[PDB]
Amino acid sequence: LKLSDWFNPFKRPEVVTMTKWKAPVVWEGTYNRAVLDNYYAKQKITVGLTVFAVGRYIEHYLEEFLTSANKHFMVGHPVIFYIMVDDVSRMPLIELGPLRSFKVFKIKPEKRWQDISMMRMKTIGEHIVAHIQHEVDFLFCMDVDQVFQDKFGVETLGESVAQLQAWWYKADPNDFTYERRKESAAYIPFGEGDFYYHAAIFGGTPTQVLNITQECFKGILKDKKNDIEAQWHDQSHLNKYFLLNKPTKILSPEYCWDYHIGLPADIKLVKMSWQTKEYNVVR
Ligand SMILES: O=c1ccn([C@@H]2O[C@H](COP(=O)(O)OP(=O)(O)O[C@H]3O[C@H](CO)[C@H](O)[C@H](O)[C@H]3O)[C@@H](O)[C@H]2O)c(=O)[nH]1
Ligand SMILES: [Mn+2]
Ligand SMILES: [Mn+2]
Repeated sequence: LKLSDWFNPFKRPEVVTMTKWKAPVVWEGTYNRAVLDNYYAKQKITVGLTVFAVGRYIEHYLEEFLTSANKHFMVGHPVIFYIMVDDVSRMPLIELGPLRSFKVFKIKPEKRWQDISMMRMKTIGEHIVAHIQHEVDFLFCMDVDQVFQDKFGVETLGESVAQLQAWWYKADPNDFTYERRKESAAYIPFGEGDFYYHAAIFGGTPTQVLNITQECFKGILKDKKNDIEAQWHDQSHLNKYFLLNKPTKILSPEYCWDYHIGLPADIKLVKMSWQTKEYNVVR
């Protein structure tokens, strides 16, 4: 498969469509999903999707996330949803459609929400080694407080996939909220950086995602050891990781949009949107 076989950057001249290391940035209008569905279907791929719901997030977001995923995620290809919750008795079983199935695991609820978010890196890694590596060809790891709004398909697959954070995609690197303290493993010096990635969505082959999570958790552990916590937790470490190990594909903010921003000309068709945000329950 050649990049030119399914990707035409000339359809979106007003946004960044190719990185300096030749990785494509996928925006609505640049991909030929029909070509990709055929190619991947012929290889009979299976895609995994992990999602964590702890505490109030279960009743507030899990059902909406799973229902929408079942409807819009990798339609036409086998998908396995890996659900991690602290209380399985509340795991909202919904009806899944053709080619979708699931596997639920009960996890420990971390006291601090910051740790609930960060420990995912450890847990995902353990699961990739234990079984996911044998079950799927590609894997995505996502925040639960989001909803699929339209088709999120095979055009998003790749060795290592990153998401452009909706609020900073047009900002210059020196303005990114990377971790700036040299004392943290997530430290990124001013004068460095390609894009500001969103930890709400990342993926790739099981091998690559294993390295992403393992390296991120190592930094998370190193920081705890030195009594320091990155301001943006796992997102900060993920950004450090992606700086050192460039993603082979990046998804535009259309794949992870926050309507609080509005709806600028660049956002042509939203595939997934941030949930309200909260402000009351959840935590
Ligand atoms: O009480 C909680 C808290 C967190 N989470 C899990 O952790 C994820 C990330 O936390 P939030 O959604 O609450 O936080 P943000 O929206 O701020 O997330 C952003 O910041 C985080 C660190 O602050 C991570 O980097 C995350 O991937 C990124 O999208 C949630 O989707 C959820 O799956 C829970 O289940 N229950
Ligand atoms: Mn979130
Ligand atoms: Mn918002």
